Amino acid sequence: AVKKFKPYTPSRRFMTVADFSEITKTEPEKSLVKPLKKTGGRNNQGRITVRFRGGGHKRLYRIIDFKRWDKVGIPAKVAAIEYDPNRSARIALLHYVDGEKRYIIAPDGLQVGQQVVAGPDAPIQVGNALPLRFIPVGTVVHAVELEPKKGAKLARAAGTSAQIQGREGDYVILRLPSGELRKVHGECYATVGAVGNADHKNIVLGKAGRSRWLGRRPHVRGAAMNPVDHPHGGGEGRAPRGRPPASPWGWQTKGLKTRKRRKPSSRFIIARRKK
Amino acid sequence: PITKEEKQKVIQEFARFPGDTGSTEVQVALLTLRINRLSEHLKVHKKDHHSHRGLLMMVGQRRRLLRYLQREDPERYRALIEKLGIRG
RNA sequence: GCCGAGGGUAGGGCCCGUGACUGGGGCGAAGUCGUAACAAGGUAGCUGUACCGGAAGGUGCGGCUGGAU
RNA sequence: GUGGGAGAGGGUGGUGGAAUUCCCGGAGUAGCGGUGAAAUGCGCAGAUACCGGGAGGAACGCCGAUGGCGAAGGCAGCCACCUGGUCCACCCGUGACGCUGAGGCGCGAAAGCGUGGGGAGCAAACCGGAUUAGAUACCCGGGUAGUCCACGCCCUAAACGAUGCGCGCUAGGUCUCUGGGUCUCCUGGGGGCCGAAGCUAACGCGUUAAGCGCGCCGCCUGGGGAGUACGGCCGCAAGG
RNA sequence: AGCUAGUUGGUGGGGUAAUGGCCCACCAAGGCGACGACGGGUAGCCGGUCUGAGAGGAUGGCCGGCCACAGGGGCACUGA
RNA sequence: CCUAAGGUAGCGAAAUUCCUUGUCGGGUAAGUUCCGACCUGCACGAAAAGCGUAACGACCGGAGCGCUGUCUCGGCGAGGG
RNA sequence: CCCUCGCCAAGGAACUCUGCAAGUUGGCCCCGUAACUUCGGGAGAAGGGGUGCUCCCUGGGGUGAUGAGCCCCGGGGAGCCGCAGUGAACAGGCUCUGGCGACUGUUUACCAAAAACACAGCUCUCUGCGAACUCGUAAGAGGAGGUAUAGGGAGCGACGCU
RNA sequence: GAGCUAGCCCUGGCCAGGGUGAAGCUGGGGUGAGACCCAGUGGAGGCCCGAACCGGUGGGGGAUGCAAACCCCUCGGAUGA
Ligand SMILES: [Mg+2]
Ligand SMILES: [Mg+2]
Ligand SMILES: [Mg+2]
Ligand SMILES: [Mg+2]
Ligand SMILES: [Mg+2]
Ligand SMILES: [Mg+2]
Ligand SMILES: [Mg+2]
Ligand SMILES: [Mg+2]
Ligand SMILES: [Mg+2]
Ligand SMILES: [Mg+2]
Ligand SMILES: [Mg+2]
Ligand SMILES: [Mg+2]
Ligand SMILES: [Mg+2]
Ligand SMILES: [Mg+2]
Ligand SMILES: [Mg+2]
Ligand SMILES: [Mg+2]
Ligand SMILES: [Mg+2]
Ligand SMILES: [Mg+2]
Ligand SMILES: [Mg+2]
Ligand SMILES: [Mg+2]
Ligand SMILES: [Mg+2]
Ligand SMILES: [Mg+2]
Ligand SMILES: [Mg+2]
Ligand SMILES: [Mg+2]
Ligand SMILES: [Mg+2]
Ligand SMILES: [Mg+2]
Ligand SMILES: [Mg+2]
Ligand SMILES: [Mg+2]
Ligand SMILES: [Mg+2]
Ligand SMILES: [Mg+2]
Ligand SMILES: [Mg+2]
Ligand SMILES: [Mg+2]
Ligand SMILES: [Mg+2]
Ligand SMILES: [Mg+2]
Ligand SMILES: [Mg+2]
Ligand SMILES: [Mg+2]
Ligand SMILES: [Mg+2]
Ligand SMILES: [Mg+2]
Ligand SMILES: [Mg+2]
Ligand SMILES: [Mg+2]
Ligand SMILES: [Mg+2]
Ligand SMILES: [Mg+2]
Ligand SMILES: [Mg+2]
Ligand SMILES: [Mg+2]
Ligand SMILES: [Mg+2]
Ligand SMILES: [Mg+2]
Ligand SMILES: [Mg+2]
Ligand SMILES: [Mg+2]
Ligand SMILES: [Mg+2]
Ligand SMILES: [Mg+2]
Ligand SMILES: [Mg+2]
Ligand SMILES: [Mg+2]
Ligand SMILES: [Mg+2]
Ligand SMILES: [Mg+2]
Ligand SMILES: [Mg+2]
Ligand SMILES: [Mg+2]
Ligand SMILES: [Mg+2]
Ligand SMILES: [Mg+2]
Ligand SMILES: [Mg+2]
Ligand SMILES: [Mg+2]
Ligand SMILES: [Mg+2]
Ligand SMILES: [Mg+2]
Ligand SMILES: [Mg+2]
Ligand SMILES: [Mg+2]
Ligand SMILES: [Mg+2]
Ligand SMILES: [Mg+2]
Ligand SMILES: [Mg+2]
Ligand SMILES: [Mg+2]
Ligand SMILES: [Mg+2]
Ligand SMILES: [Mg+2]
Ligand SMILES: [Mg+2]
Ligand SMILES: [Mg+2]
Ligand SMILES: [Mg+2]
Ligand SMILES: [Mg+2]
Ligand SMILES: [Mg+2]
Ligand SMILES: [Mg+2]
Ligand SMILES: [Mg+2]
Ligand SMILES: [Mg+2]
Ligand SMILES: [Mg+2]
Ligand SMILES: [Mg+2]
Ligand SMILES: [Mg+2]
Ligand SMILES: [Mg+2]
Ligand SMILES: [Mg+2]
Ligand SMILES: [Mg+2]
Ligand SMILES: [Mg+2]
Ligand SMILES: [Mg+2]
Ligand SMILES: [Mg+2]
Ligand SMILES: [Mg+2]
Ligand SMILES: [Mg+2]
Ligand SMILES: [Mg+2]
Ligand SMILES: [Mg+2]
Ligand SMILES: [Mg+2]
Ligand SMILES: [Mg+2]
Ligand SMILES: [Mg+2]
Ligand SMILES: [Mg+2]
Ligand SMILES: [Mg+2]
Ligand SMILES: [Mg+2]
Ligand SMILES: [Mg+2]
Ligand SMILES: [Mg+2]
Ligand SMILES: [Mg+2]
Ligand SMILES: [Mg+2]
Ligand SMILES: [Mg+2]
Ligand SMILES: [Mg+2]
Ligand SMILES: [Mg+2]
Ligand SMILES: [Mg+2]
Ligand SMILES: [Mg+2]
Ligand SMILES: [Mg+2]
Ligand SMILES: [Mg+2]
Ligand SMILES: [Mg+2]
Ligand SMILES: [Mg+2]
Ligand SMILES: [Mg+2]
Ligand SMILES: [Mg+2]
Ligand SMILES: [Mg+2]
Ligand SMILES: [Mg+2]
Ligand SMILES: [Mg+2]
Ligand SMILES: [Mg+2]
Ligand SMILES: [Mg+2]
Ligand SMILES: [Mg+2]
Ligand SMILES: [Mg+2]
Ligand SMILES: [Mg+2]
Ligand SMILES: [Mg+2]
Ligand SMILES: [Mg+2]
Ligand SMILES: [Mg+2]
Ligand SMILES: [Mg+2]
Ligand SMILES: [Mg+2]
Ligand SMILES: [Mg+2]
Ligand SMILES: [Mg+2]
Ligand SMILES: [Mg+2]
Ligand SMILES: [Mg+2]
Ligand SMILES: [Mg+2]
Ligand SMILES: [Mg+2]
Ligand SMILES: [Mg+2]
Ligand SMILES: [Mg+2]
Ligand SMILES: [Mg+2]
Ligand SMILES: [Mg+2]
Ligand SMILES: [Mg+2]
Ligand SMILES: [Mg+2]
Ligand SMILES: [Mg+2]
Ligand SMILES: [Mg+2]
Ligand SMILES: [Mg+2]
Ligand SMILES: [Mg+2]
Ligand SMILES: [Mg+2]
Ligand SMILES: [Mg+2]
Ligand SMILES: [Mg+2]
Ligand SMILES: [Mg+2]
Ligand SMILES: [Mg+2]
Ligand SMILES: [Mg+2]
Ligand SMILES: [Mg+2]
Ligand SMILES: [Mg+2]
Ligand SMILES: [Mg+2]
Ligand SMILES: [Mg+2]
Ligand SMILES: [Mg+2]
Ligand SMILES: [Mg+2]
Ligand SMILES: [Mg+2]
Ligand SMILES: [Mg+2]
Ligand SMILES: [Mg+2]
Ligand SMILES: [Mg+2]
Ligand SMILES: [Mg+2]
Ligand SMILES: [Mg+2]
Ligand SMILES: [Mg+2]
Ligand SMILES: [Mg+2]
Ligand SMILES: [Mg+2]
Ligand SMILES: [Mg+2]
Ligand SMILES: [Mg+2]
Ligand SMILES: [Mg+2]
Ligand SMILES: [Mg+2]
Ligand SMILES: [Mg+2]
Ligand SMILES: [Mg+2]
Ligand SMILES: [Mg+2]
Ligand SMILES: [Mg+2]
Ligand SMILES: [Mg+2]
Ligand SMILES: [Mg+2]
Ligand SMILES: [Mg+2]
Ligand SMILES: [Mg+2]
Ligand SMILES: [Mg+2]
Ligand SMILES: [Mg+2]
Ligand SMILES: [Mg+2]
Ligand SMILES: [Mg+2]
Ligand SMILES: [Mg+2]
Ligand SMILES: [Mg+2]
Ligand SMILES: [Mg+2]
Ligand SMILES: [Mg+2]
Ligand SMILES: [Mg+2]
Ligand SMILES: [Mg+2]
Ligand SMILES: [Mg+2]
Ligand SMILES: [Mg+2]
Ligand SMILES: [Mg+2]
Ligand SMILES: [Mg+2]
Ligand SMILES: [Mg+2]
Ligand SMILES: [Mg+2]
Ligand SMILES: [Mg+2]
Ligand SMILES: [Mg+2]
Ligand SMILES: [Mg+2]
Ligand SMILES: [Mg+2]
Ligand SMILES: [Mg+2]
Ligand SMILES: [Mg+2]
Ligand SMILES: [Mg+2]
Ligand SMILES: [Mg+2]
Ligand SMILES: [Mg+2]
Ligand SMILES: [Mg+2]
Ligand SMILES: [Mg+2]
Ligand SMILES: [Mg+2]
Ligand SMILES: [Mg+2]
Ligand SMILES: [Mg+2]
Ligand SMILES: [Mg+2]
Ligand SMILES: [Mg+2]
Ligand SMILES: [Mg+2]
Ligand SMILES: [Mg+2]
Ligand SMILES: [Mg+2]
Ligand SMILES: [Mg+2]
Ligand SMILES: [Mg+2]
Ligand SMILES: [Mg+2]
Ligand SMILES: [Mg+2]
Ligand SMILES: [Mg+2]
Ligand SMILES: [Mg+2]
Ligand SMILES: [Mg+2]
Ligand SMILES: [Mg+2]
Ligand SMILES: [Mg+2]
Ligand SMILES: [Mg+2]
Ligand SMILES: [Mg+2]
Ligand SMILES: [Mg+2]
Ligand SMILES: [Mg+2]
Ligand SMILES: [Mg+2]
Ligand SMILES: [Mg+2]
Repeated sequence: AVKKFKPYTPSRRFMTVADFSEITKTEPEKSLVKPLKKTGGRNNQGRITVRFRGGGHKRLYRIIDFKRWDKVGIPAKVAAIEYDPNRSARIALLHYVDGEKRYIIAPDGLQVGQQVVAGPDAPIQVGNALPLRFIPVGTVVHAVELEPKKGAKLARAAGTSAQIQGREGDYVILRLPSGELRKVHGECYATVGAVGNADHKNIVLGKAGRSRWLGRRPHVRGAAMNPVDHPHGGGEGRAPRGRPPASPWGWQTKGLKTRKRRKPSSRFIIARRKK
Repeated sequence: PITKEEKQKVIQEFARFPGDTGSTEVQVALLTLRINRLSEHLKVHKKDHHSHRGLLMMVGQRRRLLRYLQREDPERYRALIEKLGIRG
């Protein structure tokens, strides 16, 4: 669901908020949080190197388990579902029967009070983790690793899912969230199901201030600048671009491909994306 | 569905005299039974418009008897709809 | 002293007359353009809707026979 | 009530194969495609035609019927669950509890709209080729909404049987679907055809009345202007 | 298509030949409406007249009855 | 005849109209501005977005009531110079 | 003569590029309030009545104790005075109608606050993650302890119909 | 050279008083169940009025200034970007 407001202020009229119904615990688990070093988009030189960043809400970072092959065969109960400010997706607090506690990103359908497990033998049900080779071809999956033991890299954002297409030797064939068709190694762990909070994309920020809370400062158009600042700078009155639309740094910005052609992972991408 | 057994209890708890099936009492009670189930069926299957007509007919059906029953013995009317929890 | 005809201030409601200009409508006709309908009317017709075209109209979708053979 | 029946009736969730398209491997060569005839188009940068692999979407061939179901719109592979109407036999229960229905409320083909998916085929708009006096068309090659899914809107129709619902009475023949019997046939309930009496301006209707009658409702009052204007209510808009 | 604050009723008084929210004070939350309230338009109503086979339709001048008005409004005085 | 193709809806004397105080209408006793129209748009036009839009504005136009030393048209008075 | 201020007969914007400036209005309580509308608003729209003091009668609340006292919020009646009762001080002038920008915001420190910038929102496009992109010769960093419902770049700028 | 200024990072602090009255919740109505309507409760918001605080709209003065940007009147924001 998504919550609307009555138009009692001009900005409320459009603003929509998340429904937060799946949340059962309004406090992060202390032994799993640590402080987020805000950067402002500035690097170790101090330079802005990603423009327009800063001034958002303070955040405590939740330590997530992107391995899971860490604890094969030890089951865990789903103790709660929590809000995580560092992602789109929601999180799930697991209490292992081991006694150890961990977070994973919360799949859609997960129940508070159910059980999950990881390993070659896990039942193919929501929340379990297996090497890709043992998940049946055709079932949809998330939190997928890209190389074995390297951590879950793909399908991590709310509502996303990858899907297994077929197999070819040591490798399985995934259709990624973007529609790209890729070979991933069969020993790459993955978690059955899709990520939850799929209603995320229907959120209407509603006013300038909301973006500000998110730590996103205002973006200024090239066309509004001067030639020193930007290719689109200057001109008397408004002006069309007057050259191929360009970035602040001059490269072409409508259409121009930038993936390195000789990149070694090319042997593994079957079909570049779509749409 | 409703089962034979499940239905008899209703027939048995509302019968006016030992052998009774289908007196106004039992009639309404039997109807209240299928109604309340269909209501729950439509609660999930919101797009089953055809079976809603059924419901509206039954709701209509039970309504006309209650008017009959309320007309002949008021004391008995309020008695049946209390045991069935019906007015609104 | 109250009420009080009415006068005055302010804001509302219904109606009537009228208005540069504008929308289609009726009639007039000895005008221009095409030929959509009535025969299978020369792409069967009509239809609600949608998009389009100088104009009758066309085409998509679904519907009707009030369609020749 | 008890006991049975037939059915594409409705909702949810799955799942099967035929075919079209695209992609991949093979093998193969100079054309393929299309029309009235053609051109556009595609093709030696290897098409068509053929074999194997794969991806995805939509619609269900034969059965299929002058058939079945639904109040209407409408509903067709198959599987399970949930659910509605309806017929039959027994003559067991209630005892006129009935009929209709201004407002109201719900349902309501297609197209259309909103947010999000999906997009193989088809295809308004649009482009190109032909035809032609012209061709903003008919024919051919392309092609976007949309057609599909979810939720929410719109509420219109040649939404038709151009025939409001219920009840009773008034010859029969025949074909068919579906219950029940004493299974030639008898009896119910639906679907067609021809016909008694009667009705009708005629065409035609005729136990599925458009016949003879009662009840209640909706509707008509010369053609156009006009389903327009104004007012009013509804809708995001279209517009009702 | 909804209307109503003297509004609807009660009590106490004022007022008249006399009842009455007719008028005033207080008290209660009521009164009217699809059997068409409220609003807009039009008209004085009837005996009758005209037409019509009747049912009905149209009408209300003259004449008789009642009402309303007396330049437009408001008010009282004298008085059975 | 020419083109790769010849501006669609909507809007238009406009923050855009040169001729220009275009023409007509409204408002005024009188209106180069303002509002409503017309269209031969010098030189609008569809995300350098097009046409609208309730609310908002120390933005920029036009009008009216109220009230005033803004003005007719100036006068006197106070205080600091 | 100047500045700051006070008042002014009759007129009342005739001033001027412009009502510039200055009048007016001004708090609370009560009555009342239009087009249009995204149904919130427009709205303090507008317009108007009240406002001091004295006496008599009475209602609820707090702290007490359930009462006195103290404090809070009222109601009704009859009277007094002045030109005048938010008697001083602080305290909106209003309305109709176009353009531009949806809106709150931001800006040329010190001649421009705007119609400019930003803005939610729309679209195109890049990026499979040792991402693209950015800074750095490099190492290392940001991106991001994020992962296509995510991140960069660009144009447009609520919303409606396009 | 970032003791001015601009952005960010870490850690503290501040915003009188009044007004409007979102969702939610409770009760009542409505219905087959609903949608929903009403009342109370409630206290939302780049909400409203206005001090501090942050500004700098118009006008006047100042102009070898009180001041190398000030003064007066007026005006914008004031729980938020
Ligand atoms: Mg949810
Ligand atoms: Mg909202
Ligand atoms: Mg709300
Ligand atoms: Mg809401
Ligand atoms: Mg508002
Ligand atoms: Mg708004
Ligand atoms: Mg969220
Ligand atoms: Mg959120
Ligand atoms: Mg949630
Ligand atoms: Mg710690
Ligand atoms: Mg960190
Ligand atoms: Mg460092
Ligand atoms: Mg350094
Ligand atoms: Mg950057
Ligand atoms: Mg930054
Ligand atoms: Mg979260
Ligand atoms: Mg968004
Ligand atoms: Mg944040
Ligand atoms: Mg952004
Ligand atoms: Mg910008
Ligand atoms: Mg600019
Ligand atoms: Mg500039
Ligand atoms: Mg520079
Ligand atoms: Mg340079
Ligand atoms: Mg440059
Ligand atoms: Mg430029
Ligand atoms: Mg410049
Ligand atoms: Mg420029
Ligand atoms: Mg210039
Ligand atoms: Mg510029
Ligand atoms: Mg220019
Ligand atoms: Mg510019
Ligand atoms: Mg421009
Ligand atoms: Mg330029
Ligand atoms: Mg350009
Ligand atoms: Mg240029
Ligand atoms: Mg150029
Ligand atoms: Mg890799
Ligand atoms: Mg029944
Ligand atoms: Mg009843
Ligand atoms: Mg009076
Ligand atoms: Mg008067
Ligand atoms: Mg007088
Ligand atoms: Mg006219
Ligand atoms: Mg005319
Ligand atoms: Mg005319
Ligand atoms: Mg013809
Ligand atoms: Mg034809
Ligand atoms: Mg034709
Ligand atoms: Mg059509
Ligand atoms: Mg033409
Ligand atoms: Mg066409
Ligand atoms: Mg039909
Ligand atoms: Mg091949
Ligand atoms: Mg060759
Ligand atoms: Mg093949
Ligand atoms: Mg049938
Ligand atoms: Mg019997
Ligand atoms: Mg009805
Ligand atoms: Mg429909
Ligand atoms: Mg449709
Ligand atoms: Mg459209
Ligand atoms: Mg759609
Ligand atoms: Mg779409
Ligand atoms: Mg063509
Ligand atoms: Mg041609
Ligand atoms: Mg053509
Ligand atoms: Mg074609
Ligand atoms: Mg569309
Ligand atoms: Mg559609
Ligand atoms: Mg038919
Ligand atoms: Mg029929
Ligand atoms: Mg009809
Ligand atoms: Mg007819
Ligand atoms: Mg009827
Ligand atoms: Mg009839
Ligand atoms: Mg039989
Ligand atoms: Mg049988
Ligand atoms: Mg039969
Ligand atoms: Mg049939
Ligand atoms: Mg016949
Ligand atoms: Mg005969
Ligand atoms: Mg027969
Ligand atoms: Mg007839
Ligand atoms: Mg006539
Ligand atoms: Mg007529
Ligand atoms: Mg209409
Ligand atoms: Mg119509
Ligand atoms: Mg209208
Ligand atoms: Mg009275
Ligand atoms: Mg009184
Ligand atoms: Mg009159
Ligand atoms: Mg009269
Ligand atoms: Mg006659
Ligand atoms: Mg008369
Ligand atoms: Mg007369
Ligand atoms: Mg007389
Ligand atoms: Mg009189
Ligand atoms: Mg006279
Ligand atoms: Mg007189
Ligand atoms: Mg008189
Ligand atoms: Mg006398
Ligand atoms: Mg070309
Ligand atoms: Mg013009
Ligand atoms: Mg002019
Ligand atoms: Mg203009
Ligand atoms: Mg204009
Ligand atoms: Mg111009
Ligand atoms: Mg000019
Ligand atoms: Mg000029
Ligand atoms: Mg002149
Ligand atoms: Mg002139
Ligand atoms: Mg004039
Ligand atoms: Mg003037
Ligand atoms: Mg004039
Ligand atoms: Mg003039
Ligand atoms: Mg002017
Ligand atoms: Mg000017
Ligand atoms: Mg004009
Ligand atoms: Mg001209
Ligand atoms: Mg322009
Ligand atoms: Mg630009
Ligand atoms: Mg452009
Ligand atoms: Mg713009
Ligand atoms: Mg405009
Ligand atoms: Mg605009
Ligand atoms: Mg506006
Ligand atoms: Mg503003
Ligand atoms: Mg402003
Ligand atoms: Mg004045
Ligand atoms: Mg003077
Ligand atoms: Mg002097
Ligand atoms: Mg003096
Ligand atoms: Mg002096
Ligand atoms: Mg002096
Ligand atoms: Mg004076
Ligand atoms: Mg005077
Ligand atoms: Mg004046
Ligand atoms: Mg005056
Ligand atoms: Mg002058
Ligand atoms: Mg002025
Ligand atoms: Mg001023
Ligand atoms: Mg003053
Ligand atoms: Mg004051
Ligand atoms: Mg003032
Ligand atoms: Mg008005
Ligand atoms: Mg409103
Ligand atoms: Mg206004
Ligand atoms: Mg006031
Ligand atoms: Mg106003
Ligand atoms: Mg006042
Ligand atoms: Mg005193
Ligand atoms: Mg205390
Ligand atoms: Mg006390
Ligand atoms: Mg006052
Ligand atoms: Mg005084
Ligand atoms: Mg003072
Ligand atoms: Mg003073
Ligand atoms: Mg004020
Ligand atoms: Mg003023
Ligand atoms: Mg106005
Ligand atoms: Mg203005
Ligand atoms: Mg102008
Ligand atoms: Mg504008
Ligand atoms: Mg601006
Ligand atoms: Mg602005
Ligand atoms: Mg706007
Ligand atoms: Mg803004
Ligand atoms: Mg603000
Ligand atoms: Mg404000
Ligand atoms: Mg502002
Ligand atoms: Mg601004
Ligand atoms: Mg400067
Ligand atoms: Mg400045
Ligand atoms: Mg400077
Ligand atoms: Mg400077
Ligand atoms: Mg400067
Ligand atoms: Mg200055
Ligand atoms: Mg400035
Ligand atoms: Mg400003
Ligand atoms: Mg300034
Ligand atoms: Mg700026
Ligand atoms: Mg801007
Ligand atoms: Mg937009
Ligand atoms: Mg979107
Ligand atoms: Mg560099
Ligand atoms: Mg470098
Ligand atoms: Mg590093
Ligand atoms: Mg790194
Ligand atoms: Mg990091
Ligand atoms: Mg990321
Ligand atoms: Mg904007
Ligand atoms: Mg902007
Ligand atoms: Mg712009
Ligand atoms: Mg609108
Ligand atoms: Mg600093
Ligand atoms: Mg500093
Ligand atoms: Mg801190
Ligand atoms: Mg504050
Ligand atoms: Mg405050
Ligand atoms: Mg406060
Ligand atoms: Mg609560
Ligand atoms: Mg409730
Ligand atoms: Mg409430
Ligand atoms: Mg309160
Ligand atoms: Mg508040
Ligand atoms: Mg604020
Ligand atoms: Mg505020
Ligand atoms: Mg405020
Ligand atoms: Mg302080
Ligand atoms: Mg400061
Ligand atoms: Mg500043
Ligand atoms: Mg200043
Ligand atoms: Mg001033
Ligand atoms: Mg100055
Ligand atoms: Mg100054
Ligand atoms: Mg200076
Ligand atoms: Mg000051
Ligand atoms: Mg102030
Ligand atoms: Mg202030
Ligand atoms: Mg304020
Ligand atoms: Mg505030
Ligand atoms: Mg805060
Ligand atoms: Mg903040």
